[PDB]
Amino acid sequence: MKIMQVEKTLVSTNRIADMGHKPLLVVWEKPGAPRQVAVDAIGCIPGDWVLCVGSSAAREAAGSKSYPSDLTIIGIIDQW
Amino acid sequence: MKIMQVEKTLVSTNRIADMGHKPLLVVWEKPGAPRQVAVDAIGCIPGDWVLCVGSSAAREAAGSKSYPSDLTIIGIIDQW
Amino acid sequence: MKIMQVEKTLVSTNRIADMGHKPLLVVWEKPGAPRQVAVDAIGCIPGDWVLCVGSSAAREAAGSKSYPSDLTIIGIIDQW
Amino acid sequence: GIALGMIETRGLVPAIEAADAMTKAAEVRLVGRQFVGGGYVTVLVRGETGAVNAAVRAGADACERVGDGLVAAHIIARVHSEVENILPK
Amino acid sequence: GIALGMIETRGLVPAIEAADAMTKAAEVRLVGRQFVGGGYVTVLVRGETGAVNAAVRAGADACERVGDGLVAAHIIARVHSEVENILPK
Amino acid sequence: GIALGMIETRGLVPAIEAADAMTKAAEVRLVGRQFVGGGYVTVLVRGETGAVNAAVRAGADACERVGDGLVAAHIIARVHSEVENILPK
Amino acid sequence: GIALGMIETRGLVPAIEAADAMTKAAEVRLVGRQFVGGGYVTVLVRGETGAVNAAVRAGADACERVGDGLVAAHIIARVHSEVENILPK
Amino acid sequence: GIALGMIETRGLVPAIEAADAMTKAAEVRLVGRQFVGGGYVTVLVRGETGAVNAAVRAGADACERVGDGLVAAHIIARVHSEVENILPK
Amino acid sequence: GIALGMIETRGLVPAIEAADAMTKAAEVRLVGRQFVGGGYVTVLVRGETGAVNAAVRAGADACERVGDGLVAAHIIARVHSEVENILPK
Amino acid sequence: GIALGMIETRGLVPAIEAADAMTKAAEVRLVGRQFVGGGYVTVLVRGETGAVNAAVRAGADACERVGDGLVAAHIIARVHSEVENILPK
Amino acid sequence: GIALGMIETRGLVPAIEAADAMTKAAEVRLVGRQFVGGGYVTVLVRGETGAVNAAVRAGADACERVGDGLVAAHIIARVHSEVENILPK
Amino acid sequence: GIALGMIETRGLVPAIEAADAMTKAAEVRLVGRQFVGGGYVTVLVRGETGAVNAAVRAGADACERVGDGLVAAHIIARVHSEVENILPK
Amino acid sequence: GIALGMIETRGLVPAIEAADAMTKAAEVRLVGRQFVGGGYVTVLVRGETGAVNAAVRAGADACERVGDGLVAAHIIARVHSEVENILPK
Repeated sequence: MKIMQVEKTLVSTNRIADMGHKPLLVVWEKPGAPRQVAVDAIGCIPGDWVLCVGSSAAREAAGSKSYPSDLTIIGIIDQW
Repeated sequence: MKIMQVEKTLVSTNRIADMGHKPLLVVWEKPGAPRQVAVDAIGCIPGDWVLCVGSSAAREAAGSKSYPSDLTIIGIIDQW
Repeated sequence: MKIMQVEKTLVSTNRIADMGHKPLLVVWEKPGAPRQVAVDAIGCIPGDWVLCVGSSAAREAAGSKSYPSDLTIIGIIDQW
Repeated sequence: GIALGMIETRGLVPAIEAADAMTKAAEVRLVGRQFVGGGYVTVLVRGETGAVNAAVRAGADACERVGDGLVAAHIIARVHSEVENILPK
Repeated sequence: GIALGMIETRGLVPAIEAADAMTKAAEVRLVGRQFVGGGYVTVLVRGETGAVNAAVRAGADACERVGDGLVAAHIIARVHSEVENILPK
Repeated sequence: GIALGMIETRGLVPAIEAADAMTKAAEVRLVGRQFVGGGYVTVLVRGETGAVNAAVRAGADACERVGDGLVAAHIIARVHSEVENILPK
Repeated sequence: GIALGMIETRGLVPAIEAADAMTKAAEVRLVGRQFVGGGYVTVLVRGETGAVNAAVRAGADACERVGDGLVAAHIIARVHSEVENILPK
Repeated sequence: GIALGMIETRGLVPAIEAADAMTKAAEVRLVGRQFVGGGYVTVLVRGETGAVNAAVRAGADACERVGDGLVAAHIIARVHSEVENILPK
Repeated sequence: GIALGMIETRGLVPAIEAADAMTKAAEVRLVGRQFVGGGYVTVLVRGETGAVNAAVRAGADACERVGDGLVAAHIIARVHSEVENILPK
Repeated sequence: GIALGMIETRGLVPAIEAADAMTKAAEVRLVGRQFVGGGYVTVLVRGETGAVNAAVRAGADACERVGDGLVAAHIIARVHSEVENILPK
Repeated sequence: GIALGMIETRGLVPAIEAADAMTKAAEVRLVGRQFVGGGYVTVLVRGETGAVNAAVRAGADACERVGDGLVAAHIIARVHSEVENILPK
Repeated sequence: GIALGMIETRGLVPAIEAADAMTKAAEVRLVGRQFVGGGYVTVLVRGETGAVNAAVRAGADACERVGDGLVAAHIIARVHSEVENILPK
Repeated sequence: GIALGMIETRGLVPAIEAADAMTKAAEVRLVGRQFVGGGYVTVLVRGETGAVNAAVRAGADACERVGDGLVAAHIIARVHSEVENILPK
């Protein structure tokens, strides 16, 4: 897994219908790294340090085992 | 997921028969990055900022759960 | 997917018995990049520009869904 | 901008959960929490159309299973100038 | 003019939806929203008779399937001068 | 904005009903009405993605029950420049 | 005033009958007759709200039993400013 | 004078047969033939009330068995001044 | 280049969806949209053989489930000089 | 020469296919494409008698399985001088 | 610290029992008691994530059996800044 | 204005009851009371169209259950200039 | 171009039918006919990938029903230089 930091939120009005109702967040390693997008299964604010998992693991961690995802937030780090 | 930008379209007349009828697009992170090919499940024009997923997640996002893909476009970013 | 170029062919007399009868080719991004090995499901000559898929997608694209592969050629680009 | 999202629940715990989910899911501003009477609580957010849509969907999915539960979730993409007299600021 | 339309709902969300439908559907002015207690909310509009009929019909039809639903709708083509003390302005 | 929403109906009365419902429900601009032939009428609106989404849903729901009914409702988030020639302005 | 009534029929004979009944039964102005295609004909009137209700009811009742019959009738008590572009004058 | 008779048929052959029968059966003037769409054709004559009555009866009896046949036949003894805007001259 | 692809649908909504899908799926130029009558609409594109093949496949798969649906999709890899007189430019 | 071949189809796609097949299969000249209405499209060719037989047979066989299909095919080995007024050039 | 724990009960006696159990079980700060309406009482505590976890578990177990019982128990690890206005200090 | 409402009853008592209900329920003027013979009594009111609708509905509903009952109720939104000779002032 | 299409048939008449269908259907160049022995005839064409694809499909469909029929149809997008020695020019 990875230690990421949240920047902000992202909206796409036309997503496929299987993406459900879940939110999306922009995350990097450190400010200035390439930015990625994760589905948020916890509820996080900008400036948080979070744990991200990406694989079929991420598919099942966000929703069910056929969910269209490859990066999911699964926890908030207590101290970083 | 990744935030990509579309360059153009790609045609391969001899593809395997399981690739279906779907279109193909060329995408980079930023202009000058390495280029990749994604299957288009939305319908996008050059100059767009898009959301791309790649894994078995991408397989099921494009068509069925045995589709031969590992990079699929699943949405258009409203403002980027 | 990836846009690859073919160098040459590779032979290994002692492969595992599940690899079937399929050929193998050496591919790079551009001449001088790290070289990789793909299974050829189309039939390609050196100097071609090809489409390569790698995942469980590649497993099923080359042969059956339990084939031992992680990079397969699935088409030839008409103009590149 | 101008667009209104509303969630109504039975009790205050799912209402606070829905408000937090909305404001973490999109760029919207919370304008009101209301006790209606009889155990009904209502939360109102304002923003752009796409942001309000995304926020209300996330909030409903969040509070679906907390406490007594969700009563209603609704998006209004543009509101008449009369209704601005009864909406809170 | 002087003609009164009233709609009563369970909860605030159907009340807001119904009020919006009324004000979009006719040339009426929204004069009051009230919480009765127990989860009842009442919305009051004023105008010409035909305008009020159109507005009340549109509001009832819109809010019938939202939230906990509609309780009542009513039209009075002219009210007594005594009721103007207990009606809001 | 740049986003297209289309509704197709059997007859002109449900088409006018749908166009009115759209323009009241969202901030979109009406660009065209078209007689296909055989009794088909199409209405086209332009705007932003969320506004067009909301308008098309509202219009489909409104015109479903009028006359001969609804045939099709569809949204396109952005359009290729080639289609601009065959789209009315 | 600004209230719109619409009747759609199969063929021109019931349309003419309905238009005549409307104009005899209320104080409305006839603003348009249109051929859709496939045998659909639509007639449009403008006036006050109560006048338009009376006219539309009389026209539908008159033309229900003439020719191939009535397809639809509809009243809109006020229309958006956008629809005035596609509405004939 | 002022009186309007109309016949509608399926196809042009029964329509021409009906028009000829009308003008041979009374002292009326033919003001219009219209293609409506979908295979409907309408014929309109003008005159005195008794002449229009007799002409329309004869025309219907003539065209009832020709081609695909008669759809409708109608007499209006006096027409509103509004409908004169959509009637041909 | 010289190659012609054509799609025919029932209604204008699937036709516009197909045209957009074609032009986003390949490097082809749109030369015509035609109303044929009875509710048939046809879209024609021109280009190279492989581009036209890919475009027509994508367009058919796109419009198969929209509205009333697809009637026909066809590719002609080279066309006689006589047919160029009836093709639009 | 002066010999006429005709093919009538449902829709424009089978008509284009049939015309192309005709012009590839014989030495004929394509003189007309016409929309009848209701979705009928007719294609007309001129030439020698044997050329026209070959062309009409090839066109019908090609287009029988495209789109909505073939309606009719016909050869006339010589036409009257009167028909040249209604025949396109 | 910054973490919110909430319990909602039916009546005030189980709420006071729950608040006492929380404050004895962990190091949290009690920020508010709220009467919702209809007999609902809510208690809110703040602290660190582990302390709030432990406190909410202890309080739910304590108040489960008193009076009318427990309605809801919930933890939020950190709250968005918009919710801070509607939360008591 | 010029819109007529009529109610006919059996006996004078339901007639008086209905007239009182009409005048309290709308802004109408009472122009006539007539004894037909055989026990029929008719009451006539004049006003605006919506006013007359409200008044006639209130009168019929009031007098249905009094005396020997209601026979008929009718609204005419505008009457011919000829009928003004036989209507009382 | 560099792309090879081949068809094999039982007899020479279906081979000539197939070759004619190919060269009419696409822009390919015919390079060879071969008698294998035992009654097999093979026809080879060269060109671009899309044109060769289209030609081989057209040829297979054309020759499938003539004589003894079709044996094989195949496309190769590009060939190794070693096979160029055994292919005809």
